[PDB]
Amino acid sequence: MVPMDKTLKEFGADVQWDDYAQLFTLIKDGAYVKVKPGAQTAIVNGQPLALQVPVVMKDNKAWVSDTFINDVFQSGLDQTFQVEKRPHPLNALTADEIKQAVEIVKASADFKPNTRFTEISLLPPDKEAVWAFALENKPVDQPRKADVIMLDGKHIIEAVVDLQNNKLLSWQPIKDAHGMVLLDDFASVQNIINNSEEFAAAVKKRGITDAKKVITTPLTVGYFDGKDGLKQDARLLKVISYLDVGDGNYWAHPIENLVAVVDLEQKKIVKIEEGPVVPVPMTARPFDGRDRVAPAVKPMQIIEPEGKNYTITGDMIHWRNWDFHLSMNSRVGPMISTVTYNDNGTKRKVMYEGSLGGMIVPYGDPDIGWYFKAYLDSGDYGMGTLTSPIARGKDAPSNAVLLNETIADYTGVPMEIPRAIAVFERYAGPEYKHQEMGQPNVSTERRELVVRWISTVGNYDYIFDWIFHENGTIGIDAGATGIEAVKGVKAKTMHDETAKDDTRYGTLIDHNIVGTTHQHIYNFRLDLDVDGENNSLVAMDPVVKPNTAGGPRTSTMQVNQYNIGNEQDAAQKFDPGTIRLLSNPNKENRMGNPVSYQIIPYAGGTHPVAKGAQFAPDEWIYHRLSFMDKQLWVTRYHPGERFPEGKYPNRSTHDTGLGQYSKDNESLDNTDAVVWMTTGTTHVARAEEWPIMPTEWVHTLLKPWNFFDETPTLGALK
Amino acid sequence: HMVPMDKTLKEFGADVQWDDYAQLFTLIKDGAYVKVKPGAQTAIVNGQPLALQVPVVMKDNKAWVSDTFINDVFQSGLDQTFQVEKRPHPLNALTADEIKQAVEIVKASADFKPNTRFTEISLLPPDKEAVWAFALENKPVDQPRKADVIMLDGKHIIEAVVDLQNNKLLSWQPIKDAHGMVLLDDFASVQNIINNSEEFAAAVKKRGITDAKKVITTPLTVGYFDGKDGLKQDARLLKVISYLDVGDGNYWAHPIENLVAVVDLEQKKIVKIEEGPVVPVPMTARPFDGRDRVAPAVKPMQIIEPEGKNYTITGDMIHWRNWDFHLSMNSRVGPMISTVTYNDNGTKRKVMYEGSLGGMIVPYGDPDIGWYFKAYLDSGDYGMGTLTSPIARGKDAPSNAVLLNETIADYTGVPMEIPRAIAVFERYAGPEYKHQEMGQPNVSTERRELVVRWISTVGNYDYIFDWIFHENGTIGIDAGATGIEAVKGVKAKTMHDETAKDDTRYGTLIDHNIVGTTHQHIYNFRLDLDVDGENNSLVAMDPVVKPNTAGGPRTSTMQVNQYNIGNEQDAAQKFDPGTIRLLSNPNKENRMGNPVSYQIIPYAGGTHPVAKGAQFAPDEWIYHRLSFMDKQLWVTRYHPGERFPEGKYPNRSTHDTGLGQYSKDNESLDNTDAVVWMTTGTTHVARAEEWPIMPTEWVHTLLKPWNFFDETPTLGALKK
Ligand SMILES: O=CCc1ccccc1
Ligand SMILES: O=CCc1ccccc1
Ligand SMILES: [NH3+]CCc1ccccc1
Ligand SMILES: [Ca+2]
Ligand SMILES: [Ca+2]
Ligand SMILES: [Ca+2]
Ligand SMILES: [Ca+2]
Ligand SMILES: [Cu+2]
Ligand SMILES: [Cu+2]
Repeated sequence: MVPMDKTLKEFGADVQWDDYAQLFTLIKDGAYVKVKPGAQTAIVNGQPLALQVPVVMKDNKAWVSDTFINDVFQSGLDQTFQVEKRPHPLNALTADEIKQAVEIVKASADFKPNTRFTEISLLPPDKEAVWAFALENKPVDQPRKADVIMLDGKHIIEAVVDLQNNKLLSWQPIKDAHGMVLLDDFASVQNIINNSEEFAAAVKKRGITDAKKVITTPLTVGYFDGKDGLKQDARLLKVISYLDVGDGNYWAHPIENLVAVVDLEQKKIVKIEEGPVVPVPMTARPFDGRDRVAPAVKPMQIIEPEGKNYTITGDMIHWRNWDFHLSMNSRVGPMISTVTYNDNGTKRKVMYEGSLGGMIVPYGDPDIGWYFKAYLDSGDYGMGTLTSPIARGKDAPSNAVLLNETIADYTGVPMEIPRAIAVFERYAGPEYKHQEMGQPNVSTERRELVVRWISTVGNYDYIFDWIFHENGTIGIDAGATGIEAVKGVKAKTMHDETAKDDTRYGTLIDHNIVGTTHQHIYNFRLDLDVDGENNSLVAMDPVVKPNTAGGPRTSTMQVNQYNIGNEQDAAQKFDPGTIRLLSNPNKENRMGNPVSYQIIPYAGGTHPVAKGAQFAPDEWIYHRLSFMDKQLWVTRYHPGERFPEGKYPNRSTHDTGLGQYSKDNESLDNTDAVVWMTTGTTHVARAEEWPIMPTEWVHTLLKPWNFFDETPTLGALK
Repeated sequence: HMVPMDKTLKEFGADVQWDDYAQLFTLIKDGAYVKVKPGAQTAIVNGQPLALQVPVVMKDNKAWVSDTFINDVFQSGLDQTFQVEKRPHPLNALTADEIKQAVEIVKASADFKPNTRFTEISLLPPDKEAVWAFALENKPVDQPRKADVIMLDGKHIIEAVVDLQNNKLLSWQPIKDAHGMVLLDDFASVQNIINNSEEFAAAVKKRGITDAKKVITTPLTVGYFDGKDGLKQDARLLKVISYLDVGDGNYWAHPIENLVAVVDLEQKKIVKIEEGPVVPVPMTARPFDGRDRVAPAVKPMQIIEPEGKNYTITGDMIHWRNWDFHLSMNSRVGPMISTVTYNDNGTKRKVMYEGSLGGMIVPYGDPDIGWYFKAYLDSGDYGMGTLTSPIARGKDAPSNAVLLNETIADYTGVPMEIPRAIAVFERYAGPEYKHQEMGQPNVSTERRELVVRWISTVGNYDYIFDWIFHENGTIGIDAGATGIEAVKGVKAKTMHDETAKDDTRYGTLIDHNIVGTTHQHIYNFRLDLDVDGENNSLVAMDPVVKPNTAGGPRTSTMQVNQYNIGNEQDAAQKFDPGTIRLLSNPNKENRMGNPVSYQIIPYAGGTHPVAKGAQFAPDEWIYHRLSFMDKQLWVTRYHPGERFPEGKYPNRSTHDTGLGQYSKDNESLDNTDAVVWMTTGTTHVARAEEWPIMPTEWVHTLLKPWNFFDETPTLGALKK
């Protein structure tokens, strides 16, 4: 025997004891168990299970078999997870493949000693073959291959390896490309600053008595055509510092106007920029509750005693009429693939691949410590790598299923991220309703399947939800929380002398602290295949036109419809008052309308909206990142175009992302299109967001438009 | 004696769950979460033991309970959700008795008439200051309980005021040129007049209908057209749009297009019949109740609170965490949220004195005879409070909701109790905040929102309104729309038919011979916010990109243009979601010296395309009569008599007697009592996914505290 509570909690299961019913309720992900002390059977998701050894009470402490967890949880009565006998072609590289790929490039004579790995991912099989596997069970007759991007010092080398045949296919150095920031670069920066006599001197000057309490942050320096005095060939990082005061929150203690420039290869500071000295805000501002007592709250549980409505086979998720594949990438995180909607027996294509494209958090302060601050969290730091394990019951509801995902770290060693993604179903008000006067009411509840992922890069914590509605709609929400990057200022209140100058580029949220204004810009890459590969982009602008039919009305509500045939015209601002459809000119619904999906880049948000990039068109960040200034983009499908900010955005000199992908202005008529949605916010801070910011959300939507012939949720006809 | 447990508990409205393994019943009803085992001496109510007079008895697999079981258990007191109000709140809606008292008082007047109906019998609002003194200082309102009694004498409106405290009439004032709203009996009146109309039966017959008894009519207001509609302004009229009953339970899918009868109510006769081209009635059965559908298997999902709720309902007042507010029901606009305060570490701070739906409009864009006049002001012309749709437990609201009953007066002055009129429920809404510092213990707290939901159905539309109190001080207000669309009968079956192009010029072909005529949904909310006091000022904050003048590589910087909006005229405006608009209190600042304020966001998102304004040329009468349709933000000086965006008597109104009127004198909005009005709409272009029934579509608005607090509002009580 072994202690229950002790064993079960080590297993991660939740244990509830009801003294009135003499019943134990055990819960973990998809398993919902009920067992009574002394009973010869138990219940798993509503199904009876015979027990070898009943649960026994010993001194008011329950005890169970050392084989209990296995017999009960691995019984088979929990059908949430099913075995995958035939591995899906888009499955992420396994630990063995990650290690095989690293062995292949290490065997090459060109592999240098301290080489690191910026990314080790699956090389995308051809789209057609993948769809054939998902729709026809047809085997992908092409060897699994992996892209292996290496960083040798500061040099990028792209290699391709054949995993099935275990051989190196190509090794290509990438000229003038800088590598993203890697984990070890964080320590270097701190250690380099620590051993800097000059930096220590510069710090002493600014009031810091003990330099060993100085916390550094590794920041990309961008590109300024030399105006920032930085060598374009040197792998650099700028260091903004803070003072650790023991409140567990060094972000509340900026050392303003002090910027160090570090050369990662020479391993030393190559420039110290000093501005006006500003006393360091010292007041303790912890955010972890160490100085708080939470109010008592009555318990709330969301339960599915019979198990979940979804099934997870390997990485394939099935739920209602939806079927899709969920995989992980170290750079962009979750990838939703081969998405189909089972329309009354027939699976129709919706989206081949969808995922975060890229994002950026640029600032609007010109001072020495802020002008270069423009963060590309996924591109320059790797959001998948920095995935934050979900806090069960808090980051996601209590009826959620938490998945572990595996990627490779910067040294090429497999890394398993526990609770990397959350999958959960939720009530979302009534699906539809009609209370005809004096008649029996008609209502059905709405259910949404949410896939949630949280990544934390430095001070921002980002939340992404991929929401599947029963009626065919797909939502993509992005939430932002965490700690704001603040500027140290002399003003304590708005009544102080410097208050006006101190708050020119941001709100005074605390004494001597200003939350510098900035933007949050998310871009989503959506390779939609509306009921097929070949589609077209159609615009429908609701307009007011003069009445020509006669009668009292002087005007009417009509629609201005027209096709958008090329990439340049597809790159546009989005009017939430207009309609934009990706149609399939080859298929129609029962009424003769082209089956389509309505694209809505902006469906709402809790922070002010970013209409475009808050930068003059002559700013370098603006020139480098075109995707910031347009909410909608549509390009021709290409396997190597997956990032809005380009493949190598670190200190880039020009737009290699969506600016490059659409440069050509190719035809978008009846062909394989890829939609990119850009949605952002302009963040002007307030006191309510300090020391920690309450989650703010933005919403996007993809709605079926005449894709079906009627309300998709009425159900199948008898 | 005893009675069957299931049958009885269902009748009672409780969810009954039987667990065969545990030999345990789980009973849920509002704030009561009960557990009882057959043959047990006690039951459990919200985690507390209750001794039963008669234990549950199991007989031949059937449970039986005492005829007192329901009262003993559900009214035991172990469910503390509801508490008795010891001192009646001054804003409490009129009781059944008061309603009856007010009616007896006006019937005591020598002028009262037999056919006299009541459009609205509602509490006459005490002075704002006294009510606030009661809510904050607990000072008694020594002003007499009065009630407004708006009557309809034939077609004439009469406003009377009765003194309930002294049982006496205070005033009786006729209102000239004012038309009364549509009343319940007008519906029956119209259907009856059409049935007795020899001509209409003839008009219908020639349009392919054989049995005129299967014709369903609908009462629509005619609006105002300076006479172009050839309708006498003085008469009380209504236009009739007809449908054929095919037996599928959905007559809306069987329009009799191009046939409109004008009915004169007091005259009880059809005074005009407009006829257009004959169009075959779409006949195909299109039921929406599932009679012809297969019921897909779905596993159970329950949201439970086994120890009771975190909120308390004393009388009509709701207490939840830091929030305190009063909730009442009005027959015209529905739910009214009053005296809303937020407890800031012991001190109750004012937020909103009174908030509610202002009014709404759903105007169409088709010029033809059966549509050109169609523009519904559901609350104003129909009374949404009166047409409240009882909440369907577990479907219209989550299983962990508490359902409230509300009482109003019907058109004959008789007390009316609406069951499950409003739903109150707490809900998980993701993490309140979160920060995972690398290599450190994670920090997260869950977010909880208290939702107050009301649903009203007027004809074919079903509208849902949620008042969302976030624990961090934010207040959300969402509007959801669902129901059945008003379609136009056309000849085309597909877009390939010859008439398709012309048939779809004003709407999408969503079904064979059926077009979903384009239209808008324009909601307006009257929010009398008193940000930490009555005297406030409206402030604008426009984020802007300005040239860099501080040196360095940057050519531009992100700054803010801040200015005050000193008058009502300048406050009436379009809303750019890229800017910031605040209702500040120039007399109070937070710890950093900033004016305590609330950010007003009329547009925070939606699932349908957003209505940028009224889809009408500036020379249309509806546009003229109803100016609130074109601006998303309005701010006026507080006035107890100004409560509707469309005006107090919108039925056939000739000019704007609402927000156009309330702001016509362009008064000062500097450091005075302000009233915020948010207008938010959608332009609805139909699609097949919305027929035969439309999936709920939503629009979101938001009110966020801006420097109202000194730090993250949910950090918790300071330990030192
Ligand atoms: O998120 C922005 C860049 C960054 C990375 C790591 C620590 C602090 C800041
Ligand atoms: O809801 C708007 C006007 C109406 C009322 C009753 C039936 C149909 C339409
Ligand atoms: N060749 C696939 C990678 C691999 C390596 C070792 C064991 C299993 C799988
Ligand atoms: Ca595509
Ligand atoms: Ca291209
Ligand atoms: Ca005024
Ligand atoms: Ca006010
Ligand atoms: Cu921000
Ligand atoms: Cu509509």
